[PDB]
Amino acid sequence: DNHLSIVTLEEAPFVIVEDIDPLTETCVRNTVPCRKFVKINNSTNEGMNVKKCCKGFCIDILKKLSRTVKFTYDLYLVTNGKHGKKVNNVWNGMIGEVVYQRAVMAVGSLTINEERSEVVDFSVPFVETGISVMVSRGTQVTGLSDKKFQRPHDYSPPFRFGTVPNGSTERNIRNNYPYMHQYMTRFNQRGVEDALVSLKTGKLDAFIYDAAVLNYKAGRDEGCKLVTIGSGYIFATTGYGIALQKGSPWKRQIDLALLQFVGDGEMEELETLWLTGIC
Amino acid sequence: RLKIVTIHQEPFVYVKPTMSDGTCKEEFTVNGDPVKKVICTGPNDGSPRHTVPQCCYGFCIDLLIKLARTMNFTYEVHLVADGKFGTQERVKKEWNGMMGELLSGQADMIVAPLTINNERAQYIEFSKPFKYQGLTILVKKTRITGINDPRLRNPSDKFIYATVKQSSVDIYFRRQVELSTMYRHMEKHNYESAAEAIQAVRDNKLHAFIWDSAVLEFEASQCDLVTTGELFFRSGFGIGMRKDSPWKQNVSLSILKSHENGFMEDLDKTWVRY
Ligand SMILES: O=C(Nc1ccccc1)N[C@H]1C[C@H](C(=O)O)Nc2cc(Cl)cc(Cl)c21
Ligand SMILES: N[C@@H](CCC(=O)O)C(=O)O
Repeated sequence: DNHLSIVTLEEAPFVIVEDIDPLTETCVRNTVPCRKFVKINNSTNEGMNVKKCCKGFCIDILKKLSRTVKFTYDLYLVTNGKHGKKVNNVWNGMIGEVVYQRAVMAVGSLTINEERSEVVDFSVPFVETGISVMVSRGTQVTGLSDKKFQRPHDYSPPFRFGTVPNGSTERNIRNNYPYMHQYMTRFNQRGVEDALVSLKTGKLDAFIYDAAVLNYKAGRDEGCKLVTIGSGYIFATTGYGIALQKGSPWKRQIDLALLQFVGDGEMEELETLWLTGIC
Repeated sequence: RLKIVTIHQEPFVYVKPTMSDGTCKEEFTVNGDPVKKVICTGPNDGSPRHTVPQCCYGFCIDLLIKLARTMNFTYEVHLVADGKFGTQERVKKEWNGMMGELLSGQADMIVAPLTINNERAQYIEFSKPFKYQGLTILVKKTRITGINDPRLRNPSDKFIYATVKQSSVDIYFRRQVELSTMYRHMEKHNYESAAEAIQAVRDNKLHAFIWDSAVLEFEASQCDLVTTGELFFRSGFGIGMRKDSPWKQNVSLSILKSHENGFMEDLDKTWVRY
C-alpha cells in the first residue's frame, strides 16, 4: 500500500499549523490536512483527533515528494514529546513515532545527528542547519567555545545563556561541554518565542538554538536587533532530514527526489519563498 | 587496503611534487600544527601521462586520515587518471573521472569535494555531507546581495559577471530556464579557468566571479577581494562509495560525529577560513 502515516511537528516557518474552515472542513491554498490528538480532560487519556491544516517549507517538500514518489499520506502532529529525545532508553517525539512504527516517516524541522541515525534512517539533508548563537546587537561572543560559555563562572556576573531543552542542540551541548551544559539549564527556555522576548528585554545574553530557525528569526526581528553571531555562522553543520524506519523501502526514491529538487533549482526557490528575511 | 581516488582541488586537496629524496616537505598550518601529507600517485600533465608519486594534503586528506584511524582501515591514495570529477559522456553513456574509477573498481572510495547530485546518486552511494556546498560571488572589497541582486537579474555591460567556461556552474546555469538571461550574459564573459577569472576580479576587468563558495572563501583569505551575498544553489560534498560497500554506514556516522564534536569545524578553520 502507498498510503503512509507521516508525523510532523509545528515549528514556523517549516511547519505552520492553522485552524480548518469549520463550514467546509477542507484545507485550501498551500495547506494540507493534518490532525492533532487533543485530550478531553486530565483524568483519562481519552482524546479526539482534531482536523487541522498545515503549511510551510517542509509541507511544500512533502507535497512535492507525494507527487514525484507517488504516495498519499495521513499527516499527524506529534503529541508525545517534540523532535526526539531518548528518555529512559525510549525515544519520544517524531523520532519515537518512526522508531515504534507509528509513522512511516517524519517530516519537519528534524535535525540529523549521529545518535538519531542509529535508530532511524535519514534522507539526504534537504536544508542546512546546525547550532547558532543569537544575541542582541553588540553583545560580543566569539563562538560556542567562548570561555564566557565554557567556563561561565570565570566571569562576574556570569553570562546568561540558554536553549530550548530536549532537542538536538541541548544534546550536543550536554555531550561536548558538560560544565557549560549543567550551567545553562537554569536558563532553559520553554520555546523560541519565550527566548526571543527574554533576549530583547535584556533578561538573557545569548540564545543557543537550531541555526535554520535562528537565522529565520533574525531575518524577521522587528528592528533588526537580534542577530546570530559571526554572520549567521553555523556550528556542527548538519541538516534537516526526513526520518524513515531502518531499512525503509522509501528512502532511495525520497533521496533521489530531494536531489532532483536541488538539481532543478526548486530547493533554492523554496528557500527564497519561505526563509527570506527583511533584515 | 582501500583504494582512494582523489583530485587536485584546493583547498580540499593540494598536490605537490615530492622532494628530491622522494619524501614530502615538512610544513605547518596557520594554527601551528604540522601538515599531514600522504603520497598520492598520479599523472604529471595528447601527451603520455606518466604516473608518479606526489604529495597530497588538505581538508579532504585530513578527513581521510581521521576516517582511516576511526574505522580501522588501510588505504592508498591516487589522483584520478583523467583529471575529472565525473560526468556521464556518450561513447550508451559512460561515467568518466572519479565516478567511473569508483564504478569500475579502480577505486573503493572517492575522498574529494565531490558534489552530491541526483545523477551521481542514481549510480553510487554518497555519505551525509562532510561539507555543505554552495555558490557565492567574489568581488573587490562592492555589494551584491546574491543570486537575486538586480545587477545580476537584469544584466548590463556596466557590471560584468562570469564563471568558468564549461564548468559545472556553466552547465548548471544553462540547464535552468529561469537563469536564461544570466546565462547569456555570462556566456559573453566566461573565463577559461578559475585562476584567470579571480585575477580579472583583482584587475577590475571582471566585476563578479560566480564560483564554489569554499574555494572563494579560501581565496578571500589572501585581502583586496571579498565574497558577497547569500549562498545559492546549495548542496554538499560527500564521500562516494559503491552501493554494496560495507563501509557506507560507518563512514556516514563518522562524518556526523566529526561535525558534532567540532573536528569538522577545525578543518574549516585550518583550510578554508583565515
Ligand atoms: O566545475 C568544476 N571544475 C571545473 C573547472 C573547469 C572546467 C570544468 C570543471 N568544479 C566544481 C564541480 C565539482 C563536481 O563535483 O563535479 N566539484 C567542485 C568542488 C569544488 Cl571545491 C569546487 C568546484 Cl568549482 C567544483
Ligand atoms: N531541530 C531540533 C530542535 C531544535 C534544537 O534543539 O535546536 C531537533 O531536531 O531536535
